[PDB]
Amino acid sequence: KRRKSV
Amino acid sequence: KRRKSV
Amino acid sequence: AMGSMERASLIQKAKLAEQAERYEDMAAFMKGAVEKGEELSCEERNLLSVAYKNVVGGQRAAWRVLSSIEQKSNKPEVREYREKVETELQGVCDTVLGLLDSHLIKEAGDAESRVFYLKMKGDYYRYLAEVATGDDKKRIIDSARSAYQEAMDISKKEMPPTNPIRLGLALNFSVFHYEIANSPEEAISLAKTTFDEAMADLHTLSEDSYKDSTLIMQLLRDNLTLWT
Amino acid sequence: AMGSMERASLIQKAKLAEQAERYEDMAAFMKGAVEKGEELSCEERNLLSVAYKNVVGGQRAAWRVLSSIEQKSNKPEVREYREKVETELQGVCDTVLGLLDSHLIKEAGDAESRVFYLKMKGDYYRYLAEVATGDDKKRIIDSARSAYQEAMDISKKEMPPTNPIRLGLALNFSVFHYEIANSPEEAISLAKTTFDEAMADLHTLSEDSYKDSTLIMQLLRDNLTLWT
Ligand SMILES: COC[C@H]1CC[C@@H]2/C1=C\[C@@]1(C)CCC(C(C)C)=C1[C@@H](O[C@H]1O[C@H](CO)[C@@H](O)[C@H](O)[C@H]1O)[C@H](O)[C@@H]2C
Ligand SMILES: COC[C@H]1CC[C@@H]2/C1=C\[C@@]1(C)CCC(C(C)C)=C1[C@@H](O[C@H]1O[C@H](CO)[C@@H](O)[C@H](O)[C@H]1O)[C@H](O)[C@@H]2C
Ligand SMILES: [Mg+2]
Ligand SMILES: [Mg+2]
Ligand SMILES: [Mg+2]
Ligand SMILES: [Mg+2]
Repeated sequence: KRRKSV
Repeated sequence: KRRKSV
Repeated sequence: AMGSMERASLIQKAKLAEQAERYEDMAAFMKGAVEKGEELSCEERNLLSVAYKNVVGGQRAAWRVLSSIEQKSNKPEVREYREKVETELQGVCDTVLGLLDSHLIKEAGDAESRVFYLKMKGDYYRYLAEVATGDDKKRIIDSARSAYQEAMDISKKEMPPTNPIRLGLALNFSVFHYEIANSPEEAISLAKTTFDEAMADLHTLSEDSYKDSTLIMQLLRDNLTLWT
Repeated sequence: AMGSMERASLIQKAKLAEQAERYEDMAAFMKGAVEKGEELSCEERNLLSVAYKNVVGGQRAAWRVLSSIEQKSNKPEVREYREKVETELQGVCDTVLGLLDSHLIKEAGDAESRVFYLKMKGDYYRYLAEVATGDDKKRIIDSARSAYQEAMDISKKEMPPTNPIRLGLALNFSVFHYEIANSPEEAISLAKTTFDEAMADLHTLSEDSYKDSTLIMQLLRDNLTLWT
């Protein structure tokens, strides 16, 4: 998937 | 649901 | 502000904006293509209609959320903000209606182009009618009815009952009857008759055409299920 | 153009725009609230950050689609349109960075406000670095690093290891290491250490606080799984 950021 | 339009 | 770009570049940029889900850009590229003054092809009319349907679809969804919040509220902020969104949606419908009347419809001689544009004219007055309260709610409603009626008269004369534009036209005109004109019986009869006349014509279709007709037939069926 | 509206009305309109998923409006309402010159509360900083994160999130998603199309292409249209979207994303990051530097950061004396704004400063330079190719790609990268580093130094001194802003900061700084600075080992070590130090502090939390810390802990875990 796409890596997470917040 | 919501009625359909197109 | 698209007057200096080539027509073909505007169309290609509209396709790029669609892939990128940038629908306001897509609509502005298509407005600029229409303003080049040449008639649109089938594929280009589809692009124009998808761009504005998505833009106004977002404004209408937001207007319903704010209208709903506002109803519960009966300070000035929700009413003022619903008004701002309402003005912006009105300006989009006016822009589309101006394109159709200057001069897409006047130049549209084939059934598939003329019915397509007349359906859009009916749709964009219908969006105006969704928000209208004034001295002119009734005239806006009747402008929608008259555009859809002219489109229906042409489609029944010139297009097969399975033609996707004829099907979509009837689907939306039936929604107009149901929730704008408060004529649920007419909405139901139109959607049933359309569905039934298309079923009896499916046999004439290739596998490709059969798939695009049956898709909008299913939305006719969805509304009949919801309404009956 | 929000100078004539009351600060409280702008905030209330930002909340309405959020419910309506009108994030450009939400960001413009929040810009106007910041420009009133008063410090933001916790809830107002959250609104500001959600509005711009959503706006730039849309521009970055579109820029990636166009960049990808363009790469495959190696006429001028995709490059020109990717450039247009790129300029617009750059102007949004410049707007956010200008708000932070005039004068959110200078006035932010509490750890939770100062670290929050420094994280945003690191994020918006990181978005600029995602698209940068010039003489100043390196200075943009180092501006992101320096903002995130200052935020990390304050958070480790002033906030518990489970604090959601400290957690989110580390999550993004680790993404910066991995895909902007080409330091995957540093990205992994930062995400592992952050995760582990937060696990050991969960016991101190109420059920409410435990739920907000564990949510961002899971994104730390997601990236560690993806990268190892
Ligand atoms: C003015 O009212 C235009 C609508 C009347 C019915 C319907 C209308 C609009 C759109 C363009 C959007 C939804 C669909 C399909 C998916 C239902 C179509 C189109 O569909 C055409 O175009 C879209 C390309 O975007 C494709 O997904 C289809 O494969 C293609 O056949 C279909 O042939 C007719 C033109
Ligand atoms: C500058 O970097 C701001 C981010 C650093 C971590 C994270 C950041 C941003 C946001 C506002 C958006 C996503 C979340 C949660 C859902 C992860 C939050 C926030 O979450 C707060 O706000 C949102 C209200 O919108 C709620 O859903 C949560 O219930 C609330 O605790 C959380 O406390 C911290 C402030
Ligand atoms: Mg030319
Ligand atoms: Mg003609
Ligand atoms: Mg005041
Ligand atoms: Mg202060």
